[PDB]
Amino acid sequence: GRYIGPVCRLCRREGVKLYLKGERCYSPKCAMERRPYPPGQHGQKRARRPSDYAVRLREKQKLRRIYGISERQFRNLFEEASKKKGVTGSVFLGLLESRLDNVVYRLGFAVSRRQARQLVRHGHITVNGRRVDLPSYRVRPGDEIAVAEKSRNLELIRQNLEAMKGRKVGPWLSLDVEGMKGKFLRLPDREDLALPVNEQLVIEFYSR
Amino acid sequence: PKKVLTGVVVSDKMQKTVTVLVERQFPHPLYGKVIKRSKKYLAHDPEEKYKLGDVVEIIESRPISKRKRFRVLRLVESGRMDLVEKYLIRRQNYQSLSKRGGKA
Amino acid sequence: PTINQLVRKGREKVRKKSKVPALKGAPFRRGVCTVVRTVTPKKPNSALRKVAKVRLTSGYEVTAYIPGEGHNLQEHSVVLIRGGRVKDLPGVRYHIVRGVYDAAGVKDRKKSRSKYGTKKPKEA
Amino acid sequence: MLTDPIADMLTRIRNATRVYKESTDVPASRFKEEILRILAREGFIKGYERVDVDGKPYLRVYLKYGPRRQGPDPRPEQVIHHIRRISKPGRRVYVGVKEIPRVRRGLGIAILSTSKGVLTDREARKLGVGGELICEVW
Amino acid sequence: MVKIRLARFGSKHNPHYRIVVTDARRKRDGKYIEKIGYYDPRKTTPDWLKVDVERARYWLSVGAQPTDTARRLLRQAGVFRQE
RNA sequence: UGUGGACCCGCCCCUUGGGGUGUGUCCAAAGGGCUUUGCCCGCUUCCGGAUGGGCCCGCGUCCCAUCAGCUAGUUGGUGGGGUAAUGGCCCACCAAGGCGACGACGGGUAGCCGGUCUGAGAGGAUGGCCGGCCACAGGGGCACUGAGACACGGGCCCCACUCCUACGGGAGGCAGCAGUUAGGAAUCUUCCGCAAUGGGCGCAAGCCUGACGGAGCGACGCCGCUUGGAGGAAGAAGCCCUUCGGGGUGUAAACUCCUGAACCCGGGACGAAACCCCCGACGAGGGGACUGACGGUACCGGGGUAAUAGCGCCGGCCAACUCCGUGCCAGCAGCCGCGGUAAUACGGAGGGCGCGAGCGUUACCCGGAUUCACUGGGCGUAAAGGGCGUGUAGGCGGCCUGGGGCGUCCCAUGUGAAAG
Ligand SMILES: [Mg+2]
Ligand SMILES: [Mg+2]
Ligand SMILES: [Mg+2]
Ligand SMILES: [Mg+2]
Ligand SMILES: [Mg+2]
Ligand SMILES: [Mg+2]
Ligand SMILES: [Mg+2]
Ligand SMILES: [Mg+2]
Ligand SMILES: [Mg+2]
Ligand SMILES: [Mg+2]
Ligand SMILES: [Mg+2]
Ligand SMILES: [Mg+2]
Ligand SMILES: [Mg+2]
Ligand SMILES: [Mg+2]
Ligand SMILES: [Mg+2]
Ligand SMILES: [Mg+2]
Ligand SMILES: [Mg+2]
Ligand SMILES: [Mg+2]
Ligand SMILES: [Mg+2]
Ligand SMILES: [Mg+2]
Ligand SMILES: [Mg+2]
Ligand SMILES: [Mg+2]
Ligand SMILES: [Mg+2]
Ligand SMILES: [Mg+2]
Ligand SMILES: [Mg+2]
Ligand SMILES: [Mg+2]
Ligand SMILES: [Mg+2]
Ligand SMILES: [Mg+2]
Ligand SMILES: [Mg+2]
Ligand SMILES: [Mg+2]
Ligand SMILES: [Mg+2]
Ligand SMILES: [Mg+2]
Ligand SMILES: [Mg+2]
Ligand SMILES: [Mg+2]
Ligand SMILES: [Mg+2]
Ligand SMILES: [Mg+2]
Ligand SMILES: [Mg+2]
Ligand SMILES: [Mg+2]
Ligand SMILES: [Mg+2]
Ligand SMILES: [Mg+2]
Ligand SMILES: [Mg+2]
Ligand SMILES: [Mg+2]
Ligand SMILES: [Mg+2]
Ligand SMILES: [Mg+2]
Ligand SMILES: [Mg+2]
Ligand SMILES: [Zn+2]
Repeated sequence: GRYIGPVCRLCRREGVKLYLKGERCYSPKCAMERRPYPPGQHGQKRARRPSDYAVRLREKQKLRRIYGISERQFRNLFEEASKKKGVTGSVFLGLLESRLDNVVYRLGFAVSRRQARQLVRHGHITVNGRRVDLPSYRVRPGDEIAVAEKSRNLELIRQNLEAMKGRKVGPWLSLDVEGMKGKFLRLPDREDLALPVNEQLVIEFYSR
Repeated sequence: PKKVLTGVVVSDKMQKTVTVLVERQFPHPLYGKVIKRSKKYLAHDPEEKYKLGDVVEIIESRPISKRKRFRVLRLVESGRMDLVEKYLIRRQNYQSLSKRGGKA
Repeated sequence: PTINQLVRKGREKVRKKSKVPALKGAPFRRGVCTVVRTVTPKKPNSALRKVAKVRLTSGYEVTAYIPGEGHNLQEHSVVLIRGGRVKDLPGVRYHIVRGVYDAAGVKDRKKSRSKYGTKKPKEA
Repeated sequence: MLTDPIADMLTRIRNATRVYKESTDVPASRFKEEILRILAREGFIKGYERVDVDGKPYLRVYLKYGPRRQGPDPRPEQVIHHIRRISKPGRRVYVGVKEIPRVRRGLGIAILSTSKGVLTDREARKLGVGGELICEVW
Repeated sequence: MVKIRLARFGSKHNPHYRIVVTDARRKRDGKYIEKIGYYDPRKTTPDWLKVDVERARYWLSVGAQPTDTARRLLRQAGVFRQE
């Protein structure tokens, strides 16, 4: 996807499991289980009081690495949510969470966002039954995100919606496991998102 | 509308023309306090009717010369050389401010 | 001061003095070395600092500093300068850009290469 | 000769309260009077009165403070914590009805003279007038 | 004279004209006297021509000359329909 | 010929030279084409409109007072000249005026604006794309033609420069599109097309259009996009630490499977329907024909390859520490400061942090800076009270009543183009 590179070293640096790869991050094999310290030479040395500044940085990265967005892409989203009418912390999440790449992830078409970013740039995904090959396309509510008629059975998407039989999908999305349809019902509310991140801190960082 | 200003004749020294002094209060842009400020208009008096110290309304009008683009409309208040003397001392002081000084 | 005072005089806007008369405003200016010298630093620092009296296209004879491990400048080297105090050498206010014109990129550098202007070393 | 008599009164008051007097005389004028009327309505002063200190007319203003407090320094809380002249001579300050101050989010007044009389910030807002912002009190 | 004509207002490969009344001597995209309609020749949205036949007719009544397409567009939004 | 219009005088209303009116005088015209008595295109005069302009005025518009006095067409008057029209615009005669500390005069700098950047705001900075106005066309003057010019690709003259020259005499003017050269840190193709939009002439057919629509070049900017995705060890090798037990790079790699930028193949646009022609009347309305530079591009479909990663930073401010090397040297450095033999500050390495087709540097503007303070500062000792008075202008001004309504406040209304 974007970023590109060792990912679990990030899981490790933020000290929280971030689940940047679907399967395996549920196995006893994500490094955070039985290797949960920061990466590199000084991983296991004790820490120092991270500055006020330091805290806000990581808290941002934690969010921003969770979605695999860049930062000029991320900053723009936050800047817009800032100007936007309403509470800027929660709204920001809603904008992040409205990205097609992540909506595809949420509907369990892909096992993770990195993989979901592929499924999109490769046009396996329809929005309102018309191919959208843009991972950062904004899904408004009402829109219907499907798997593309002539994609509808690769070894990957078959096996991937196979697991989606009997799993629950977020309150703000309805999914159809059969026709591989799925809907964006409402901009997710802050509470809906169980994000391992204090989005407030993030706002402090950008107002330095 | 042709602008009408009201002021005080401080000159008879020309033929068919009087000099009117027109003040204007207004609050200052930055600092807010209300400042005076005033400008002399050469006004057209064809009858040599108005005299030194008359208070006159003046009216925007078609050019009569360089400098002259106002004609004297009505008489407002008759004689009062207080405003004139005021204006007269103002100009007299200029005698002092230069390179020299003494008894003006 | 009184409001009336601020009415009579006013406040007085300030004025910026350029820490670098590289004229034209310009971000860089070309010149020719007329002296490659060495200078003793100050206050609590001793060493031998590389410097070059440079005659600028801006009609200015200014002394510019020569960053890097070592240089190759001679008393007729055409050189491009760029502004920057050398804290120690007082009266040295611009740097020579390294890797432009006669001055050559610092050899065998691996770290901060864009400053010092030395190409990415090859590998296969 | 007092240069600004509205301010001398706003002050006389401020000085009195700060040492917890009972009351205080300010020389009389309809305008000063017109103001104190408001201070009373909004409860910053118990009242005013037209006493007469030796031949010439004053306004006895009676002050109102808090209750006694516990701790080192019992001195009660002022009811008039703050009272300042906004428009002064040689810098007059007029506001239109659109830009009348919201004083302390309204836990305090601003007193302005208008062509409809001496009114508070909320009084002029209803009546729909601006005027000459005289002082804030809060 | 004074013209009814099109002024260019879209972007590269994305043209939208404004049907405007202007002295014929302005640059085509310069200060005009009055806009009286618009025109998307690509028919990208269902509303791709709009006029206001009253002003359209007003101007005509004082001999603004339409161009060979302004007249064309005008016609189509029934400016000249007299029945 | 006089519909009418101009002018002198008189009367009427109006009120500056507006509108009527009566004598007197004065002023018109152009022809062409036809599917030829009947229309099409022109012409003349007058009134009205639309658009576009001239001129005049109130207010606003940077720095220097180490520029304090300035002016003789100067300031006004009468008469004339001139103009489309006011006017010392110009001229003759007369009067002695006009401007200045509210900054005249001079000097410096500068196209102005809508806007742009910044700022919580008030402010500060700017006027680059785009749009409006202005001014200019090698430098300086000048008029002619005309509805309009004192005229970029019109004329005249003087000047400087280049080129032709038979020695007398001529020819030029890219601040139009490209392009060359010079200067500079630095700034593009001597491209395609009139298909669209717009302009000039033409009854039209059409012609002209370096306006314009496009393409080209440059990471210069913004946005979008890729360099893969899922699995994958108690965890290769190399490189680096180490208390010699180990720890790190690291699920990273390999490898398994999956998708399929690039690339190939086929379909292939939108922008264009008017002018024209036919029916109807040359009108309304209906019918038909022509036309695409961009471009076989965009978009669609079939096929299909695991496929570029840099750059800066890691003493504090400030996110990120370890070894070696060097020895007040070599060097770093935005400010504080590092280096004098155990350097997390220099150089390399491993590792880490931050951004990522970019990352840094330099330059400049606003910010933080309430650090010119209106909002929003100070002056006993930090910088700052004049050596003291007298007093000019100016600023400020006790209590009561009444008039006006200049400031101030309120309502309605016009204006505040587009773009932003
Ligand atoms: Mg360095
Ligand atoms: Mg007649
Ligand atoms: Mg008359
Ligand atoms: Mg008449
Ligand atoms: Mg007659
Ligand atoms: Mg005749
Ligand atoms: Mg004929
Ligand atoms: Mg007109
Ligand atoms: Mg004379
Ligand atoms: Mg005359
Ligand atoms: Mg004199
Ligand atoms: Mg200039
Ligand atoms: Mg500020
Ligand atoms: Mg411009
Ligand atoms: Mg030239
Ligand atoms: Mg030319
Ligand atoms: Mg030529
Ligand atoms: Mg050069
Ligand atoms: Mg054309
Ligand atoms: Mg055309
Ligand atoms: Mg992988
Ligand atoms: Mg395959
Ligand atoms: Mg496929
Ligand atoms: Mg044609
Ligand atoms: Mg017919
Ligand atoms: Mg038709
Ligand atoms: Mg690979
Ligand atoms: Mg740190
Ligand atoms: Mg050495
Ligand atoms: Mg700097
Ligand atoms: Mg060492
Ligand atoms: Mg040591
Ligand atoms: Mg180090
Ligand atoms: Mg450092
Ligand atoms: Mg400031
Ligand atoms: Mg201070
Ligand atoms: Mg002192
Ligand atoms: Mg003293
Ligand atoms: Mg002293
Ligand atoms: Mg006095
Ligand atoms: Mg008073
Ligand atoms: Mg007074
Ligand atoms: Mg009264
Ligand atoms: Mg009033
Ligand atoms: Mg606008
Ligand atoms: Zn993980």
